[PDB]
Amino acid sequence: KSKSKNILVRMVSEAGTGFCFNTKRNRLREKLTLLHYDPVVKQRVLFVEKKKIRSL
Amino acid sequence: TPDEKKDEIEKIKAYPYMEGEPEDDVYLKRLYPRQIYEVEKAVHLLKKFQILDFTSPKQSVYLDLTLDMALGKKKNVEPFTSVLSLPYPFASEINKVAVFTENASEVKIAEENGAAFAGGTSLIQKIWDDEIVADFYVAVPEIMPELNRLRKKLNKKYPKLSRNSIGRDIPKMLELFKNGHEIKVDEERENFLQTKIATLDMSSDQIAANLQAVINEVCRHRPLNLGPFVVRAFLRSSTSEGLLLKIDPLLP
Amino acid sequence: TVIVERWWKVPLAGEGRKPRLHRRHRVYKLVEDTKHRPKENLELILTQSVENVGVRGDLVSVKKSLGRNRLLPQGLAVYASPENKKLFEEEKLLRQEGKLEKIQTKAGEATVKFLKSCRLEVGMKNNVKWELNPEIVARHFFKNLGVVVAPHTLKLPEEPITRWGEYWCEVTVNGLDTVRVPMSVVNFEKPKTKRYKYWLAQ
Amino acid sequence: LGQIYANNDKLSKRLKKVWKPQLFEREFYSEILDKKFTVTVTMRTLDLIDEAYGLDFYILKTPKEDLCSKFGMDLKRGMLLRLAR
RNA sequence: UAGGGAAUAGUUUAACAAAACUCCUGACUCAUCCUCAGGAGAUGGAGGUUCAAUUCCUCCUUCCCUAACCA
RNA sequence: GCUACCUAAGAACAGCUAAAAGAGCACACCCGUCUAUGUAGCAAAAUAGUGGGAAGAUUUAUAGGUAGAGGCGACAAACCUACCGAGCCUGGUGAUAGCUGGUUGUCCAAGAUAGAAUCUUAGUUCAACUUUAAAUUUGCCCACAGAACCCUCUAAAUCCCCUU
RNA sequence: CCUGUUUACCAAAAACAUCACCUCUAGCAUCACCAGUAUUAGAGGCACCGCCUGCCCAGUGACACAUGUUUAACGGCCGCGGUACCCUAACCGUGCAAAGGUAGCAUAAUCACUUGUUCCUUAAAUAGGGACCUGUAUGAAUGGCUCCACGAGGGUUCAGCUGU
RNA sequence: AAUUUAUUAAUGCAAACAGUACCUAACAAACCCACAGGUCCUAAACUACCAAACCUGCAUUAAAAAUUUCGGUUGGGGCGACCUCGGAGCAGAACCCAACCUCCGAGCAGUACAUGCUAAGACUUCACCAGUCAAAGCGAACUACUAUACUCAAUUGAUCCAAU
Ligand SMILES: [K+]
Ligand SMILES: [K+]
Ligand SMILES: [K+]
Ligand SMILES: [K+]
Ligand SMILES: [K+]
Ligand SMILES: [K+]
Ligand SMILES: [K+]
Ligand SMILES: [K+]
Ligand SMILES: [K+]
Ligand SMILES: [Mg+2]
Ligand SMILES: [Mg+2]
Ligand SMILES: [Mg+2]
Ligand SMILES: [Mg+2]
Ligand SMILES: [Mg+2]
Ligand SMILES: [Mg+2]
Ligand SMILES: [Mg+2]
Ligand SMILES: [Mg+2]
Ligand SMILES: [Mg+2]
Ligand SMILES: [Mg+2]
Ligand SMILES: [Mg+2]
Ligand SMILES: [Mg+2]
Ligand SMILES: [Mg+2]
Ligand SMILES: [Mg+2]
Ligand SMILES: [Mg+2]
Ligand SMILES: [Mg+2]
Ligand SMILES: [Mg+2]
Ligand SMILES: [Mg+2]
Ligand SMILES: [Mg+2]
Ligand SMILES: [Mg+2]
Ligand SMILES: [Mg+2]
Ligand SMILES: [Mg+2]
Ligand SMILES: [Mg+2]
Ligand SMILES: [Mg+2]
Ligand SMILES: [Mg+2]
Ligand SMILES: [Mg+2]
Ligand SMILES: [Mg+2]
Ligand SMILES: [Mg+2]
Ligand SMILES: [Mg+2]
Ligand SMILES: [Mg+2]
Ligand SMILES: [Mg+2]
Ligand SMILES: [Mg+2]
Ligand SMILES: [Mg+2]
Ligand SMILES: [Mg+2]
Ligand SMILES: [Mg+2]
Ligand SMILES: [Mg+2]
Ligand SMILES: [Mg+2]
Repeated sequence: KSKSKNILVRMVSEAGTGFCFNTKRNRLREKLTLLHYDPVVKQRVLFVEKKKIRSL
Repeated sequence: TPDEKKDEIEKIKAYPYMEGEPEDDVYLKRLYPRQIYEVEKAVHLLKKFQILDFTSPKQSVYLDLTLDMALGKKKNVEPFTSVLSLPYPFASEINKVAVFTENASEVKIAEENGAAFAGGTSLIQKIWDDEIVADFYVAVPEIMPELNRLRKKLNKKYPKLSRNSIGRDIPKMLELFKNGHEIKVDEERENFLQTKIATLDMSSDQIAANLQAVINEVCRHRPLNLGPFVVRAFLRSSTSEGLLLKIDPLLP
Repeated sequence: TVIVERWWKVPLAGEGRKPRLHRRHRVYKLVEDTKHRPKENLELILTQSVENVGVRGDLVSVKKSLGRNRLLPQGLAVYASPENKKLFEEEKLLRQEGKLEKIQTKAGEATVKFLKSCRLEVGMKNNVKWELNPEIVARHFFKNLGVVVAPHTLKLPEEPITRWGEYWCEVTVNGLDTVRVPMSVVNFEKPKTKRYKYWLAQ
Repeated sequence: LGQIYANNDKLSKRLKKVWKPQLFEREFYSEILDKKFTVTVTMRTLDLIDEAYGLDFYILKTPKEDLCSKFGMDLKRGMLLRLAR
């Protein structure tokens, strides 16, 4: 269709719970570190990007 | 990975080798695999050969190494000359080296540190217009533009940042390099490197230390644990056949 | 042998009944062709002496081609059956009934055979005074004849050699078989020099 | 005599395929019959003869359904008749 | 959908002293033509890095070449 | 046993010109150019006249060979037993057909149709309508009140809705 | 070219074959080729003879392999700007390409324009013959152009003949 | 055109089968040695050659083939155009409404990182599928943020299957 501007990445919890969520980021920006609610520990935790799922 | 080069690497691994004398008192060399290993025994035996085959008590021990200097990827690594003195440097003295420095205080530091040939434009022009031979060259960054004239003449032997031979601090190689010994490379690039290690009278421990230093020196080109860098090693004296040392313990 | 298996499951027929085969059960995939398998050796008991192994009653593992196409047809070997193993085992007791047979390894016999048909060229330097002694002689065996000789099992023509001439060095392989080799002592010429002088030119 | 799927993929064409054994002409000696026979054999037959420790044992031990040869069954009758008589 | 490679004078290319070339002057000719010169002529873009980047990295554009690529 | 081509061993070819002939004229013989007749005919390709060839790559009797995913072919997609874009017979076979045609006694009753999807618009499946049976409760007709600004037709009307 | 051959049953012809010419493949025997052996055999194109068959191997194919070779293999064989006033450039400049359609012939059995123009033929000619031709879609062995003889081929015509 | 190489041929590997087996490039510059040659300034490691065909198995490239298909809408078919989604007119006021009717757009982007969990009652593109809105509650945020299902019109794709 058109040149992909953003990409889909898997954000994995740093608490070791294994909970992951997918977010959209710009291809040309740095790897994301986000504070996101982790249901396993039931409180907001830091999440770090691990892998790119696909190009959006 | 050309078939010949890769297949030889497979073949050299295939060659059988064994530890210790076979049970037989008298046995044909053909009947059993390659043997003689321990660096201690090797030195002791090489001295035995010196007496049996009358020859100089002090001889150049020309270590040949089957160093897997290739097969990092399917693209092969290349040969460089990471020069380092052995723990007890052998008696070879080669002291023809040149420092390029013009209209700079480095000219003093160059000679103060034992430069054989120090000069600027006049030295550069001498290299281009007339033949001159040095073992290794160094240049400050300011002189690299002028030195570029000798790039073609030296056929890539001219100073390069890759070899740490371009820098305001000349003593990187200048100070140390005189005593240090060059680890040259094969023309056929079959991984065998004809590099003297020690004089024959040198004590086995010193020759053993001299051996290990080169092992790390040669792995410097590709010192990764990802790909094994060495297969075999033959320690030959000047007047003797090569012996297959057990280098596997000494590799890391 | 080609080994195949069916793509499609065959329904169970039950006890005492034949499977119901549809035409889809004729579709096969090649599991393995056993000709490409690594070859195994054939274990035979030798009857007559052969160059590879020359002891009657020796259990030898040979290539199936060699045993099938040479030894077994010509009577040189027999199958290592339980019965044949017993027959030859009884013989080896009778062989050793008087005393236990001394061990002489097959390798040692081969070195003896090689030593029977070889002559040692002991090139010696003109400049230096030399006397050829057991330790020196063992080294020459390694370089020229290729034999790794124990120094102690060494003999010589009475007095050890000291000048160029013709002599004999008698090596005992494993202490039992003594072979005396013709000894030709010449002026020392490095292998490099001789190959340039004669092998290259001649 | 069977069928195969091209590229071992069921969704591809189904093709006819015949697998034939590799045949070798070899000479064998029968102790009971004291005669040499030139017989076409497979490598499997040679292995089976080796495991039986000879042709005579192979012929006598092997049942009819495994020999799968009229010639083999005739050799068995010949050998058995000499042993019986 | 991927990969790789390429962007040096207006034209391209040397990765090499750098040029040719078009245009534009001149000189040489008794004059004209040929000719011989000079003159300006570039390191895709952008960003960073380094004292200094065609020469270390990165994304984008254009183009070329190759190929997988399941529902 | 037709026909295409081939094999074996046979037969026929007057007269004239030229005398050399895949030469000319012209019978037998082979072929079938043009016209008419005929068109359930004498004939599922004929008759009458007129024509091409007629010692040659000719015509022709006999026996044999090549068989359908094929043969044979001086290629006309020729010919291979009256119908060959690929024979005929039997069998699979009651092939399949969203396509056309057909569908057998008497009498009564209810009964005409918004749309969606689909290699789908010559068809189907779901809605809608329609039919039978069953359950229990509202259905239709409708009074006020109520349902938009932006914008040129300030439309006929509708929706909602007790009462009846 | 000629004799010949073809759609038995609507096409006998300009279609096919053919002498000639040319390309390709093969160094060999006991069933075809052949009881043969490169002056041979087989696979093809074109079509006697006469005068000729021009340029191109980039692409496809075939062959050969270090580049490469091969068109009587499949096929192809340009445009612009200016220069003697217009009708045109021998000539130069210029982009592009493997090469840029050479000889011959030409309103043709040759897209249309088209019943082209002119001469001959008729009282009158969209017919016929000879020329002119840029055919912008002619053209040289998928052959070009002449020329004997031949044709139940297609077209035109003198004279005669006749109920056309 | 998609699918395929069973078939035929060539090639390689394996399978099968015999054995015999080239270790080649000094040079003294100095010194030694009666010679012949040696000491110093490398005298290494390598290690190969290796059974022709037929037959069988597995691959690769060709040859010659086989199987099956060649969408729809359409003022007949073809050609052209079109095929899903949203806004406006036609369709003036609840909903709905067609033409190869008239117009304009979409195949994203941006900000969040509680775009967390859970659950009454409803809407629904005329079926289904899909799609839409939401109180309360849990957990958060919070006592400045038109804060609670983000702005935005469409900004999109079922099942099987694949990857994990
Ligand atoms: K008739
Ligand atoms: K009808
Ligand atoms: K239909
Ligand atoms: K006919
Ligand atoms: K005719
Ligand atoms: K070509
Ligand atoms: K005319
Ligand atoms: K005719
Ligand atoms: K109409
Ligand atoms: Mg005949
Ligand atoms: Mg006649
Ligand atoms: Mg005639
Ligand atoms: Mg005639
Ligand atoms: Mg006619
Ligand atoms: Mg007749
Ligand atoms: Mg014919
Ligand atoms: Mg035709
Ligand atoms: Mg036709
Ligand atoms: Mg018929
Ligand atoms: Mg039938
Ligand atoms: Mg039916
Ligand atoms: Mg009624
Ligand atoms: Mg569909
Ligand atoms: Mg319909
Ligand atoms: Mg109502
Ligand atoms: Mg009401
Ligand atoms: Mg003629
Ligand atoms: Mg006809
Ligand atoms: Mg006719
Ligand atoms: Mg013709
Ligand atoms: Mg001709
Ligand atoms: Mg030509
Ligand atoms: Mg003019
Ligand atoms: Mg012309
Ligand atoms: Mg025309
Ligand atoms: Mg007329
Ligand atoms: Mg043309
Ligand atoms: Mg033409
Ligand atoms: Mg041609
Ligand atoms: Mg005529
Ligand atoms: Mg004729
Ligand atoms: Mg249609
Ligand atoms: Mg229409
Ligand atoms: Mg169309
Ligand atoms: Mg609904
Ligand atoms: Mg709430």
